[PDB]
Amino acid sequence: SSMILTQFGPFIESISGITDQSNDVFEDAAKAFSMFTRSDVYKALDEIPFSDDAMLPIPPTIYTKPSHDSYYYIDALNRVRRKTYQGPDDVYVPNCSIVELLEPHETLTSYGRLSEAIENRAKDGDSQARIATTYGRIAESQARQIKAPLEKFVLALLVAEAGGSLYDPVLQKYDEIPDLSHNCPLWCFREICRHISGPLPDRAPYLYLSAGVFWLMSPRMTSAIPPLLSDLVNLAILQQTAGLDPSLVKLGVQICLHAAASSSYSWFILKTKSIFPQNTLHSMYESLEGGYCPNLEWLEPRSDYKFMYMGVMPLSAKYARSAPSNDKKARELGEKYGLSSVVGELRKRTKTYVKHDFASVRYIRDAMACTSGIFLVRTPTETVLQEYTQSPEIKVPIPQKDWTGPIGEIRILKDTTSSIARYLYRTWYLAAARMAAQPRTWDPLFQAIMRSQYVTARGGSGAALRESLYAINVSLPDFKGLPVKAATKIFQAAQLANLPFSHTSVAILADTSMGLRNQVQRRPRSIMPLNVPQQQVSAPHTLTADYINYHMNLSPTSGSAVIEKVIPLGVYASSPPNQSINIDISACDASITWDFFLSVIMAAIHEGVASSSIGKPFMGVPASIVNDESVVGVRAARPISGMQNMIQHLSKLYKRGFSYRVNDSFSPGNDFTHMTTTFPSGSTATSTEHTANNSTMMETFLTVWGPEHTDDPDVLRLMKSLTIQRNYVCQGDDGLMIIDGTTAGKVNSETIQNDLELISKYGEEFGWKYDIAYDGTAEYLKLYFIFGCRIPNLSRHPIVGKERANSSAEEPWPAILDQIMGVFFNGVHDGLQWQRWIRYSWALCCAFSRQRTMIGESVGYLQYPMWSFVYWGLPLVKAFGSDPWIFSWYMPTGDLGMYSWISLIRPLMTRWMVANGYVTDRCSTVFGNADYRRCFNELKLYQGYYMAQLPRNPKKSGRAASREVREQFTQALSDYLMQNPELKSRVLRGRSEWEKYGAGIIHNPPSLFDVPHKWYQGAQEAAIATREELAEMDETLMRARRHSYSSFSKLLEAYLLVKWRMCEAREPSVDLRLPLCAGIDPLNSDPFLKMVSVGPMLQSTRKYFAQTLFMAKTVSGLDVNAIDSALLRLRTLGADKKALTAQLLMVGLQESEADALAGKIMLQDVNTVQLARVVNLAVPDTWMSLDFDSMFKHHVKLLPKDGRHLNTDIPPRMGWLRAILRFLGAGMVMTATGVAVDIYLEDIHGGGRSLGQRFMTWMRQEGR
RNA sequence: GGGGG
RNA sequence: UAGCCCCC
Ligand SMILES: Nc1ccn([C@@H]2O[C@H](COP(=O)(O)OP(=O)(O)OP(=O)(O)O)C[C@H]2O)c(=O)n1
Ligand SMILES: Nc1ccn([C@@H]2O[C@H](COP(=O)(O)OP(=O)(O)OP(=O)(O)O)C[C@H]2O)c(=O)n1
Ligand SMILES: Nc1ccn([C@@H]2O[C@H](COP(=O)(O)OP(=O)(O)OP(=O)(O)O)C[C@H]2O)c(=O)n1
Ligand SMILES: [Mn+2]
Ligand SMILES: [Mn+2]
Repeated sequence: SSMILTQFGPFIESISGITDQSNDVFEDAAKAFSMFTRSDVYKALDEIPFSDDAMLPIPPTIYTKPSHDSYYYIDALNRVRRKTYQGPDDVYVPNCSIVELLEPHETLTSYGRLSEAIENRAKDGDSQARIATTYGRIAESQARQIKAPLEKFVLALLVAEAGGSLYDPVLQKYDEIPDLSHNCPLWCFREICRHISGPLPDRAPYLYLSAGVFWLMSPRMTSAIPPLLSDLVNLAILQQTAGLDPSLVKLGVQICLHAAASSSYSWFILKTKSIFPQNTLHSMYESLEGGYCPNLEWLEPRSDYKFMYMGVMPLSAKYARSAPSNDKKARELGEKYGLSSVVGELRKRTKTYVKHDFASVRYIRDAMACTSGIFLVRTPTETVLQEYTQSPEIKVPIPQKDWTGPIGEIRILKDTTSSIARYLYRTWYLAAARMAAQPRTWDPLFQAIMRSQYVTARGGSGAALRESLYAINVSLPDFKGLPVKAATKIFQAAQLANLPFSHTSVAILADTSMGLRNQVQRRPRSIMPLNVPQQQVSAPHTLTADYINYHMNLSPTSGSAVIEKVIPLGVYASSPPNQSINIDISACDASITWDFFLSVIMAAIHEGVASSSIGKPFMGVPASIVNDESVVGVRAARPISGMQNMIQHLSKLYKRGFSYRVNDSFSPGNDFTHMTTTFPSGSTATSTEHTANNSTMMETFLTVWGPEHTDDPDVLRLMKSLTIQRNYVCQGDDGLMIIDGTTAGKVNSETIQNDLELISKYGEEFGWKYDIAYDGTAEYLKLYFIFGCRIPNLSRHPIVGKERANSSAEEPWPAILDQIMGVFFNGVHDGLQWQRWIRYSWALCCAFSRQRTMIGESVGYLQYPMWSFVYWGLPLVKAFGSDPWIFSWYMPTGDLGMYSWISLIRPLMTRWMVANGYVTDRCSTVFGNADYRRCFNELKLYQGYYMAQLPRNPKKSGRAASREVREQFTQALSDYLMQNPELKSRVLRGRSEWEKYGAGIIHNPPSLFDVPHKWYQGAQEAAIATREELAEMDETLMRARRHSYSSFSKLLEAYLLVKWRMCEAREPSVDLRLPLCAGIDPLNSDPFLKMVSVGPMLQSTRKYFAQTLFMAKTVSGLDVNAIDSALLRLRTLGADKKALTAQLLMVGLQESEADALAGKIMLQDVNTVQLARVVNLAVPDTWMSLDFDSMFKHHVKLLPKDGRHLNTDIPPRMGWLRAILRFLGAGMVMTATGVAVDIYLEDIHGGGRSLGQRFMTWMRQEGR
């Protein structure tokens, strides 16, 4: 460690709280990181005096592996395939030798790539050559699922840990996290690699590059080493930063060693991934003596997902695990995969926890951080053949006799059907009618928003559409000469803009291109990039599904994103007396087929939508005639609406199936079109659709089936007390059945077990295999809960991991920084040990802050000052002679955050600056007599500040665009959007109205007329950048670094005029013995103190924020937050109502709605959060898990502590100031380490009035 | 672009 | 060729 100490000495102390941070030391540390050679990191690793406890037997078979050749074969269709041995799952990358297939690299003679000879033979068509190429390309792919070379993360860890234990400012003692000599993962990493390199001078087992992966030419290297090493590094970092129990961590290493010792690392990982969760989380408290859990009340209406904390629920034996024991299956699993030693140890330790508390949840969390974090990989061919093959077993089909004769592509489900489909059909029919009945549905704007949803910069099987169209002699415009990417639905929209639906209808049946996605702890999933006409025609399906979800059930719309996964719901559901069943449906997409679901859904919508859609087109789709054969004998023609025409065309596609075009670039010669009946993922209907069926069937079970299939009084009573509107929350195929508890305790476990078994049997009737789980735990949207405590899963957030489905190279340097910041933010949300995490993050950041640049032998270097990271959100450890660790990771981002940390030490800074020569006679309002301008330019604080705000990726705008084709394109886009003259007429009105009442007040008027331009830009910025555009990006960053400044942004200079007084610590908002988030306990002072004093966010963040906008949606391309900001700004700038009415007309509203919302906005008392947007202030993401609403309202006093001040008084017409002022106070409170404190407005330099004018100038100048 | 179903 | 839905 002397190697590390010498090279990063001063920097190490700067990030350990011992010495101040300085850009000079930081940049040198950066240069040192870049000058360190890979092999040096290993040499550094050798310098570590590892303890015996950090060692464990390493399997010799991890090095000696068979040839890959017996693991593959050519199938009947000539595709290269993986040959199974351990089951139908054994389709991943096998653990084999690989050096025999490599050619030494010219220069790195010890490293090699796949023999060019072998690929050439493979390309010629040689079976053996193809097999070898496939293996080589997929093994390479497996090794690319990381963000950057492992050595960088390791070096970072060495540098960070060289600082020793950290002194907690709050607890006033050093932490007791074992040093690296006790880190088993690192030891293994060094040994495994050393053993591989053997006598070779090169210590790296492989090199992650841009030109591709290269393997160390050693007979001991295996295709399984990259994944193994990647798991070890994560575990190594986590043991030091999450303060994980070392003994547990070793268990995680053993599993990984076993995975590398097996015949397939990924496969083995997939089969054993439940070990830690099953033997801890799902086995906790078989016995229970005490502890406390939350006591929440679910407010009304439950749909708001709003809860209120009511105290603590004392625990006792009464609440011990009552759910069935998983011991047997868990042990069988361990025995089957050679891990019974691990399962047994976990089972034993889990039993020792008889109290539910911080210690016990941290144990679970720790255990669950040890699961491999690799993104499983297998060839595309394998994913497609495993996911689009299995078909649902409909044990009780809809009788053929129950369908009427056809009505085009659909058949009505006779109302005399005794089938359970009866209910599924009624729900979709009902919702279809109500949806189509809504007036908004027939508003040109609404239909523009819908037509604009799928017009995006992402793909849409562009090539297949062009050819399915060529098949009927219809050639689309090619716009020869435009600098935009052609494979975008945006390009598609422009091509189709001026063609009648009848000419593009065939495209609805065009093939579907391949799209893949790798996941952690899961298998790769195939994706279907539907084309514009396919997405268009899917509208009715999507809208009806949305209507069901918004009006008929209890569901959360989104994908996930911590807190957006409604944390509050899990706390409630998992807290005794309450209990929850974690319902999930396997093979969801493959279970939604025409045989039972789609034929019914298509029918119900087609019919229920009839009367209100009659005699009318929809979203560009015309009405038409179709053959009618409903009645027997009677055969006529039937007029249907455009909406019906859509269902008509969509039904034709759902019936036939999807032609998936598979071009497997990892498997030479594996080109085939696979037909499948599995439901599309890339469809706008997918998510909402599955959510709707989920609740609909659960409703039917609880209302009909269940009751009719049992006479058991308790079960009948239990089911009767459950409602899909009050007790069942779902999204897609995930479900959470919440059984509220009584004073008599919780509902009988045996009665619950009966209900579940019936649900299970119930789904077999229509092809659904319910994955039900009753284990005393709550699991929803990959969020884990036990006894009201959230258990972060560190396993799913691989520090070094990064999904990479395609072969394309990683984005140019700059890009990596956003990823590193994301790694930091995940740690904040996962609750790692704040100091250890912050210090490590500074090391990591520093190690990626420098890049070598080229301009033609013009070898320079791009360096980001430490200050850029602060701007991005990374808190300072110690600066300007301040105490160490005074800054919390809840410090805001950007200007708000800069304001916060600077205000907390304004005086320290001023004093430091003067005592170091930065003095002047001019007395600064913020920094007194400190020559701040000279200081900030020299320290690179201004530089870093501005560099952080520059594009971290090449720009394509400015590419020579031949004006004529450029106008044709944007015209096509315009016609697509402005199809309906009514809409256009609306915007033109807003326009001339704007010139009279709004023009001049603000300069950011959002307008539908901009969309075509924003769409063009999007298609542009989607294309591959050139090396020139790259240089241009660097030059920009480098010019900002050279330039010298005299101030911060106009908004930051304005906030700095405001001063506060931090006062009394707040009282606890929740009980301090209450486990809310594992890892967030008295051992993690700042996070814990913030959680306790500020309080947890007990409402859904989606619901909360939906109340901070006047309009929820708008045409894709415009920014809802932008529209909201313009309206409020106009109001704040004294604009007349007619001006807001004009703004609203320009974004598509009818004059009546426009005038109404405008008049409504004028007289409204706007909330803190919504109002703060007038100046671009947003609630920080890191704050989302806390009760920031309460902080703004009751703990940021705008009235000075000692009464009113002339400067602090808020002018009559400037009440909007209070919202901005609330954010600034909150900033300082949240940025200060420790307990949330009450803060009092102390001063505003030039007074409130002048502050307001200052903000009003910023407002009216945006976009000039 | 980032983090997540 | 590389989809859809969400927090900044
Ligand atoms: N990028 C993504 C990720 C997920 N999904 C959707 O999420 C839904 C279900 O999620 P999973 O549980 O992850 O998919 P399953 O096929 O059901 O996996 P298996 O039963 O193992 O869980 C269906 C799928 O289309 C999606 O459209 N796009
Ligand atoms: N002032 C410097 C010089 C080099 N590098 C880093 O070095 C790496 C590759 O170049 P080297 O071959 O390692 O640089 P050398 O200067 O030739 O090595 P040193 O003096 O020991 O010889 C990439 C580049 O960013 C750097 O960050 N800053
Ligand atoms: N913004 C960037 C990114 C990369 N390059 C050029 O790309 C070439 C090699 O790519 P890298 O592998 O990304 O650069 P290295 O210095 O070899 O190391 P890495 O980015 O970790 O620093 C050399 C470098 O000048 C550049 O000029 N400007
Ligand atoms: Mn599922
Ligand atoms: Mn699921």
